[PDB]
Amino acid sequence: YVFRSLRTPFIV
Amino acid sequence: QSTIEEQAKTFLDKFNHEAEDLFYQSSLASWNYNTNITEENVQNMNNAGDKWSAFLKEQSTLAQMYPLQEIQNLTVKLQLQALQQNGSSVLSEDKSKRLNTILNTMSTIYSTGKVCNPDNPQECLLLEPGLNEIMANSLDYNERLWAWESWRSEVGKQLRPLYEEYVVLKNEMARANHYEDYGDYWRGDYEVNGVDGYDYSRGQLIEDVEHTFEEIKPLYEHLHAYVRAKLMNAYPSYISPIGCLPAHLLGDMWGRFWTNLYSLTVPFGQKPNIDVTDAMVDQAWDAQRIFKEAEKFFVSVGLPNMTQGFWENSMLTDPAVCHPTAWDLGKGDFRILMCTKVTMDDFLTAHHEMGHIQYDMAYAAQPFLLRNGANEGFHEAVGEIMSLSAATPKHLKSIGLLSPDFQEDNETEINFLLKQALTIVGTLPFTYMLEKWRWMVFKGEIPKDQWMKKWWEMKREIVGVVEPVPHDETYCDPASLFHVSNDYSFIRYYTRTLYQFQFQEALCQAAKHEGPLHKCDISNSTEAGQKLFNMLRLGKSEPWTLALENVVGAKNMNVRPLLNYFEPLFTWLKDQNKNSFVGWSTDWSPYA
Ligand SMILES: *[C@@H]1O[C@H](CO)[C@@H](O)[C@H](O)[C@H]1NC(C)=O
Ligand SMILES: *[C@@H]1O[C@H](CO)[C@@H](O)[C@H](O)[C@H]1NC(C)=O
Ligand SMILES: *[C@@H]1O[C@H](CO)[C@@H](O)[C@H](O)[C@H]1NC(C)=O
Ligand SMILES: [Cl-]
Ligand SMILES: [Zn+2]
Repeated sequence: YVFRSLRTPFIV
Repeated sequence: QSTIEEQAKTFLDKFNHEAEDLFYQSSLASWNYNTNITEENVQNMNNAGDKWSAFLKEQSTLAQMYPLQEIQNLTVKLQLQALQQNGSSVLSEDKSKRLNTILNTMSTIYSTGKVCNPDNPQECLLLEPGLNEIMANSLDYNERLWAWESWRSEVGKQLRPLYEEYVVLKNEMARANHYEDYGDYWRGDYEVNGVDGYDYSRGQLIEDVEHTFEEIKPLYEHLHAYVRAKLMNAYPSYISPIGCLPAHLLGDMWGRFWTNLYSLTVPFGQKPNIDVTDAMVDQAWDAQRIFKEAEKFFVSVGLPNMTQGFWENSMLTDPAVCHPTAWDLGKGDFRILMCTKVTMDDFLTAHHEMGHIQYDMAYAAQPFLLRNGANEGFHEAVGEIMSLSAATPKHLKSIGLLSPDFQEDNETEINFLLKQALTIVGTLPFTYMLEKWRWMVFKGEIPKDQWMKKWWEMKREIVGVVEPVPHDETYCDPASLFHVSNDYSFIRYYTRTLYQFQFQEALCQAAKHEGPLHKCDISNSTEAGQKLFNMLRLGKSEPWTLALENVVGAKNMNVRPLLNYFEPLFTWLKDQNKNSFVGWSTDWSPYA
């Protein structure tokens, strides 16, 4: 997953 | 404006275009994997997701060239602030490597946790499905105790020394980012500065959570007393009529929700729950019909149809990962991924996921980083109120899933509100007390030698729940919950819950609804859709306090609408409890 966030922009 | 502000505006303009292109490409790879799981795509998506994570680091460095003190435009300040965050970069390379190792090890200890038969050490149970099935369905006091204790002994004890160093390293990181501690850092999601009349400090969240919880106590004490009397029939001789509920008897591994206590506490067990699953299969409903009805509901309040790309691109049936998810890729591309089934649940879930899409569409014109919920609780609250309206008998009649002559009797209404309260109200003391413990730990107010002592003093006092066996400081019971061992803030489940009933009550007043709040359906109300849309289109370009005021007319979290929703149940519970004790003594325990 990818997000419009700087803290958690990426999760696999 | 000034030269620094002009250069910041130019930088952000280029950031927003570069971010749109790379986010679209990156999230386009996420859609490929989640809809076509292959070995190649796991690392192929990692190739796209790693490219995205590094871009934000380089853009963060570029953002630091513009001092925030020089920017006067608030919309530019908001974007620069999100970009200028250092995060774990403030830590030395050794401490970052240590923290990341601790984080990965806690996560792995949790997700590989298992307990084994002491008489047959090769027969073991995982949390899902093994231990969760026991915690939900077992009526054997000792089997429930064994699963509850074994999980905390095998998993929690492993996490205890890791969690201690996690607290140290997280506090050092937060202090170096000019916060008081890691809890103060998390409370920054609600912080608002520089907007007169809408500001909100990080400490104010503690006071507003504590004040609204005060007003929840009567309803929760009455729910607790009703459940406790019913649980005495389910587990005879094990529950005190004046004491806390034993922690292992609450229907899941922690008592996070009381949902699975329903069949043990149902007020009128002969009245079955309203279920339109059979009526849907009879009328030959498919997944296409479900989302079309969901789209009709949103159109009915003045929100737009779904897009042509939505129907073309969305995967609405299992041909993948089957989590109901809403996708906002940018460039006008919106999708839903859901392995839909012809059940009442998936009909309700589809309304929930399209609520996410309606929120996403409404703020699509905002700058990149402002295309988000107003705070961490907003997005799920928007989805939840869609299921509230769609599940009412009122609404189910209008779409022809209930007979036109269907009248819901008052015993079926009480059953539904009690089932709602076991999930929605039961989790609020749990959620506030867990986060309060973490907040106090991060603050240094609970010494390590009292971590578990205070955890269970607070469980008894705030939650009315007691440990069935004593736990010394080798345990780390908080870390035995996923959110704690995996480093996720928890108060969002409290604020989101209060927000959703604030939203619904305001929308139902705008629709001029008659009768109990829980029977409201906002369908065919353009005034409610306009009230909601006035907040949806803001994204997070405005203070969350202002976005809340756009819906409900007040600036702050308020629990009175939730209390109104449950007022018919509250009245019924007070009458049920007229010969029971209401509240609990923290002195009783199953073992002492
Ligand atoms: C801030 O800049 C945006 C353009 O990036 C502009 O539309 C907005 O009006 C500016 N702020 C104010 C208060 O005018
Ligand atoms: C990030 O760290 C650098 C170097 O320590 C510092 O100059 C800058 O002010 C920090 N940014 C923020 C937002 O704290
Ligand atoms: C909304 O209005 C339409 C048109 O009159 C009607 O067919 C539908 O049943 C209404 N739905 C509700 C929930 O009132
Ligand atoms: Cl616990
Ligand atoms: Zn959701």
